[PDB]
Amino acid sequence: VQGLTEEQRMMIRELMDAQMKTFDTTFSHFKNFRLPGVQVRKDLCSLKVSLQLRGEDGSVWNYKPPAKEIFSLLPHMADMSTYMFKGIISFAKVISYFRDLPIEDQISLLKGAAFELCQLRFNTVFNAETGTWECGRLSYCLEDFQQLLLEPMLKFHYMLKKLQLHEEEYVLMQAISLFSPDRPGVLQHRVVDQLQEQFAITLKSYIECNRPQPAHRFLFLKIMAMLTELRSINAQHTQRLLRIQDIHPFATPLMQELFGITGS
Ligand SMILES: CCCOCCN(C(=O)CCl)c1c(CC)cccc1CC
Repeated sequence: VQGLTEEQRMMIRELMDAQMKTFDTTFSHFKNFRLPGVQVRKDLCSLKVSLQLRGEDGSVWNYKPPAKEIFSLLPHMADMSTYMFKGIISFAKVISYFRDLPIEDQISLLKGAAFELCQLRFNTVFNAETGTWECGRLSYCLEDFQQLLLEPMLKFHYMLKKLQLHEEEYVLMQAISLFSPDRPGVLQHRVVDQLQEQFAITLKSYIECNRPQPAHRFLFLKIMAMLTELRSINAQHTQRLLRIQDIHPFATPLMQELFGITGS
């Protein structure tokens, strides 16, 4: 199924192939991470998360948080973030359009979008019926209403999930986010921008060709608005993270590079 030009079909295929090669959807290789042991507030969410690890032998470990000092959870969160960031970096470097950019713009684009592409991937393993991100043998369950939807990042995941996007549309959202001409430090602003417009046109065109239903009217514009919201959620989270890092260091080396922390 198409309706697109051959160059548009190639673009989707190139993105789908990079996603296939760099997204471990069963989180098989996320191993030996840390776990909670046996203006700091006021800017953090009131959302609590419970953790579940299914054992290879069928046993289950379950973690419930106190019922809110979440410092015990940060090293684990830093390790999962780092694992997702590694996937995102591998995603970008397999795309020809990305490789073709100057090294400095690659770093600048990855610094801008790594959070955003990570969330887009986490949305594909989110279960909106049970409030759970299902990451292989690892589950993150939301702790007990619609008061949960007032945390903007949770609302993003629920709203994005309700759109019932195809694999192809998730991977085009990832490309539009990554090829953002107005990220800090971008030099080839015009090249990145024309790439972005092509990915966007392909998405608009894909939607027009393969989603005739009345429920998918304005779907392209809905997706664009969620990408705008994701970008704003990105700035909010970066600043929450740098505040905590200033009181309680937790960012991995890789997170430090992405957030421009230098070690001094
Ligand atoms: C430094 C922790 C940020 O976590 C808040 C953002 N988030 C989610 O909403 C789940 Cl998609 C998420 C979680 C919480 C389950 C764990 C690992 C990775 C991430 C994304 C990077």
